[PDB]
Amino acid sequence: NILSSHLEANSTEILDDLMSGSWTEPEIKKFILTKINTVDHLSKIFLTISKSITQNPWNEENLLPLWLKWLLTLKSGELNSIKDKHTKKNCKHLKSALRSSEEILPVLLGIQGRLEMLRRQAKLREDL
Amino acid sequence: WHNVILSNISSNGKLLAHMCKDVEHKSISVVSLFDDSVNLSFPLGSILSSQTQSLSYNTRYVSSMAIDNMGQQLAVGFASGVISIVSLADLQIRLLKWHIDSVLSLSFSHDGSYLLSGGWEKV
Amino acid sequence: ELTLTVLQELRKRGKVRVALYGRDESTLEPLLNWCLKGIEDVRSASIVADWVAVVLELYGNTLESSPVLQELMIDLKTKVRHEIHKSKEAQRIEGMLQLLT
Amino acid sequence: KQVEIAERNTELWNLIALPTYTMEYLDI
Amino acid sequence: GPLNVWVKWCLIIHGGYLVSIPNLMSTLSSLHSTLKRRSDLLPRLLALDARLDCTINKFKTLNYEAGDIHSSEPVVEEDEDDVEYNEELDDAGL
Amino acid sequence: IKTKKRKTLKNLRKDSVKRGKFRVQLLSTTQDSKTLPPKKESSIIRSKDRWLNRKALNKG
Amino acid sequence: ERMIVHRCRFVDFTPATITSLAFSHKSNINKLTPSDLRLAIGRSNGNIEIWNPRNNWFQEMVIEGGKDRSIEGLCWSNVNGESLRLFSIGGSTVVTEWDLATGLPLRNYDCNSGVIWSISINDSQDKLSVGCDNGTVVLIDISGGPGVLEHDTILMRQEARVLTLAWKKDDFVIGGCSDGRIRIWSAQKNDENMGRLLHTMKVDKAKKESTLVWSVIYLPRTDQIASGDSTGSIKFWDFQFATLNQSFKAHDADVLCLTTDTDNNYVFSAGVDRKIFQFSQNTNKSQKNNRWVNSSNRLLHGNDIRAICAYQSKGADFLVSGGVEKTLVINSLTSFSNGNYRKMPTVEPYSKNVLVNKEQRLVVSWSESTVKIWTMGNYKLVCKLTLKDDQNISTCSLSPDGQVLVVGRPSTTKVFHLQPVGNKLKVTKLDNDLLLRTSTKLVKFIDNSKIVICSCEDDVFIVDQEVELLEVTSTKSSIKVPYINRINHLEVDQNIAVISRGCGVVDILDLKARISKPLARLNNFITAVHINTSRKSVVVITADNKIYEFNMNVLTQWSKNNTDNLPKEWKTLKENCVGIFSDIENSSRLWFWGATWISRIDFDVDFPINLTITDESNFMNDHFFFTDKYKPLLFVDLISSNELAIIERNPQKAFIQPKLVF
RNA sequence: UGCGAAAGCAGUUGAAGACAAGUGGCUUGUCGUUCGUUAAAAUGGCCUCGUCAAACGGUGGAGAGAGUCGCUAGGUGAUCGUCAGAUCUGCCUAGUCUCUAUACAGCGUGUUUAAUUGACAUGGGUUGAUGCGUA
Repeated sequence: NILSSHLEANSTEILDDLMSGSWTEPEIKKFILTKINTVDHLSKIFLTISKSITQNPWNEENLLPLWLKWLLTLKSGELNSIKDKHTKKNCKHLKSALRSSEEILPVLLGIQGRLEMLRRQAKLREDL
Repeated sequence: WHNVILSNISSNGKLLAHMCKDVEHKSISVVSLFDDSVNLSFPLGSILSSQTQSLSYNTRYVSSMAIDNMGQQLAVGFASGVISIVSLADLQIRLLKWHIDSVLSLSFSHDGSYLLSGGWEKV
Repeated sequence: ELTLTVLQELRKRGKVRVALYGRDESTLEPLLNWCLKGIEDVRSASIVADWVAVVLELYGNTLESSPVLQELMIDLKTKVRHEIHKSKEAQRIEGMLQLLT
Repeated sequence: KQVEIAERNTELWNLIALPTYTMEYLDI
Repeated sequence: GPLNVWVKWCLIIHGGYLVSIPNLMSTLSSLHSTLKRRSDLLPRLLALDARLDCTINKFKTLNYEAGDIHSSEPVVEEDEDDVEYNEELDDAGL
Repeated sequence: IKTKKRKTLKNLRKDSVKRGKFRVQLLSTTQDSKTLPPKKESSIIRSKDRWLNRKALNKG
Repeated sequence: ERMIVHRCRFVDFTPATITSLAFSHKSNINKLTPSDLRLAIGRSNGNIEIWNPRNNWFQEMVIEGGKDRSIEGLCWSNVNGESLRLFSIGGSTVVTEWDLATGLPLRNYDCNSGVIWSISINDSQDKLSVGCDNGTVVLIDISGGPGVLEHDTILMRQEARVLTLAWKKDDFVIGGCSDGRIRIWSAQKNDENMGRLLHTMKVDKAKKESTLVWSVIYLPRTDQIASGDSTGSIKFWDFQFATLNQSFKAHDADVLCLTTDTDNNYVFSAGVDRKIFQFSQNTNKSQKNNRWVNSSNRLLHGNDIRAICAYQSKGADFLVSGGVEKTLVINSLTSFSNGNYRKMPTVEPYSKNVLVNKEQRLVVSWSESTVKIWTMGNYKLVCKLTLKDDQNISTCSLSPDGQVLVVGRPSTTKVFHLQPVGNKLKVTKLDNDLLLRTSTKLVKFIDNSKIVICSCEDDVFIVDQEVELLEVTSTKSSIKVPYINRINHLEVDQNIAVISRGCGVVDILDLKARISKPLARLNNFITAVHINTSRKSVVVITADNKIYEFNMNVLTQWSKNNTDNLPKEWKTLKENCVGIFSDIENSSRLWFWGATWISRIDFDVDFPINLTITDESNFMNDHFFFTDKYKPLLFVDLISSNELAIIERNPQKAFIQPKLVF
């Protein structure tokens, strides 16, 4: 349906950001896997999603990161072999954009502990 | 000797072997120096096996050689790990395979019936 | 500690992959069935992590064929899920008494 | 929600035979 | 699992006594060391469950592409009535 | 019939039954004795291959 | 349509382990290879193949044995001027001498003591040692003529079983036993110490198990005995003084078989640890000091080596070895470590075990004493015949329309009516005592009822009666190798047959008049024969891998330019084409196959121009398509105008000699 | 390769000549060749010199093991059953309860803060693996 519209648009020649938008429109998990299973080659979906997740490594939408993790689950026998000239610095800047969350997961878990302590002692001292 | 790759002298200092690089490949020549008792030479493709020509360059690179006090036998230690005792009167070889990395040093005893070898294992 | 020290000696010394090369379904099940128990402890879990990572790196096709280590990988997944909930909540207690300095 | 997005992109960063009978074709 | 419910309640309720104590870390060192060694390896098992779960759902979706096929694939047989018509001495007999 | 087919097969195939104090052996045929060499002694063939597959040489 | 290909792996026809290799003639380096040299391979299921090492090892004849039959040792005997004679022990109390013509035993001499463990032949080949389980060494007088064997003398007894024998000369007999010792008896008649054991030697025993001396040879250039035992050690013993010169600790497990060359400059040895060791004494200092060196060592076999032998002549110097893995391996004698080697295919089907019929899309296949039939669809096993009144099987044929099967061995044959009852068949014997009494090699079905039968005693019947068959000139190779003038092949369809005997004689026969009209016209052994009804032609292919065709009522112009315009694949071919047929959609294209390839030659086209027995020794006298992607090949055929049937093989504990780990 | 922090941040990967193979050239690949640039594999693995037994002194332990269907918290199954719920006195896990040579592991006791003694002719020969069943 709309997954087929996004498939045809992303397969023809153009409209890759609008293609990921149309993929984010219906946005099924099963159809998300099916759109990776159907196509035989990509027009540097890894490159455009690399620049999107590089420019927003902190977005509340799970759509493009879900698409990236299923692309890397199902097609990484070929993403390491499609291209290795711009794709090398692509994966380099993607990894360096994403390593900071591994750097700051402990402070966020610490602040989560802080806030749970504060809210639970405030629920405790509730003035009878 | 107008091109030398590798050289060794026997324990008594009575003869010396060396390599040549004279064309398709290198060559091996032994010569007694304190007398013209013996001086022979041969291309080392007649030393090398037929398997080594379709294998890596370590199988035909030679990193050690030694001669005994009679000049009857000669030890060619290769960078692949093997040793080969050639018998200089008839150029028949015998392979000794223990070194799993390159052979770095060879020596004979005085009677020529024991061969000391040492390599990248510290054994 | 003896299983841990021979795992660590094979890790430091040579190759996890050499120790794991000629295996199949019936000869990997001891390793993974111990890795279930070793993933709980703090002292073993780094070694258990890299040994499980190497064995799924070089036995990803036996994963497809044999179903009777798929379930072992699933049990290992729920084990690492429990352990990662524990290692997250320990960081939360660490922060909540860092607040009290 | 910050820990949830940090967890998922940490996951993203840490995420970066013969049968018995066939039937095939050959040249005439 | 069960006992750290006790340790979070001791900090919440007695939040004044052990902030007025002069050496918190020196007095409950064993808690600090236990939680540091519990939470120090969290990136490692993050990488472990990422790499594990990736292969797990990889074979799960590849086997869910054909999960109905192995329910009636086994059509195996045995030494059927051809063995009875085969036993030529038992064919001279019966 | 499933639990005695090998019984009736062997009891119809085999010969040399007992008759009181006696035993009535069949003589064989020149057909088999001149078409084939006699069978191997399974005792000595098992001895030789069991030796070559003894436990002390770790086969695999 | 394009060619749709049924790559079948259903037939699990598996041969058995090579247990004994022997060469017919001894070595004689400085004379030409004789035209009568045959290698003999006794397997462990009881069949004896006989191969000829001319032009990459074709297989002349096969002598099958039946249920629970094996063969442990075999020796040749050729007194100069008389026929070859082949004796063999099984696991029993008899020696079995075979006549090479029929492929049957012509003598079962029961040796008069116990179960035979080893056999050896005297030098000058008038006596035969059999070494038995009760410690006896029995001498059998061989020189009475081919067939007649007498008992001569039981040598002085002992306790333990003698597992290997050798002779020094006509004089002494050496024997390695299962108590770790090596006895030396004197078989020199008319001496005072005839038959009594002169010496006993004891090898270095294993610490934690019993030691068995498995292989003993005599080395005539020096005066030693070489001996391999079950510790892996190989010892060389001075014969006079009966004592050890030097011991090598070579193998890791038992040394089952060891052999030597002509001038005893090398001793090769092999066993269950699956390496072949070479011990050399070629240096002048080695020969003047009597000092073998452990020269080299090769790993070529997969599981074991149970038999090793060596041949060395002016245009042939190879050692042949085989073991638990069923394949043969050829190496060079004087160039063992340096030179190359050839691992033969595990089966080269010179005698087939599979054929198909195009109606019902069905295929029959017979292993030892059972046949099986399945149909294409997938595929379904419709019937099988595990006839156990039988003991040994041989060749088989089905009627066109798939009605009656006929199975046939050299003792009898039997014909079975078949009726497809749906998802099964019904099979019934139809009695004919002429068939039940006749010996059959080949049955090939003139009609739906008429078959032609080639008997093992060179008779050609036509049943359901007698073809006149002219005689062949008996030359020296025909009297030496006594099966050369025997009918190998016959091919027939529609009342016109052609037979083929391996002297280079291929004779047509009209089934009406039953007269020969010979077209012998050949130079060596004939690998296969197929009749082309288009062109009115016979198509022979010989062991040299040349395709000749001739007409009927000499070779055509297509043969005359094809033979020397033949492709480079055929000119560098290693496995002989064992089967030819013609295409089904076109009556003129022909489609043939060896054991590792499939080719097809075109009837009219011609293409443009621009470790063997290799000497000047004679033979036994005195669009083009090529593929090999179905190389472990057993049988191919056709079904209809677009599909093909390619039935092949597919695969045991072994001594682990591990590859280097990284 | 450079700067760095253990993270990372910038840079890449030319030329000549000779030789080998394949089909004088052409292609490919090498180099115990030169100039410039900051720039996986030859079946091929580690010595003897004395073991065994029993202690003792420090050091670690996930304790090595066995029960109680005894408590606390759970996860879950077979068959029937509309559910309700039945029988399996359902199973498994963790903690608790009870007991043992701390059963477990490691280093040391030649002098050390500490802590050891004793057996044995440390050989040769014949069987010993085809002699064996408690499964």
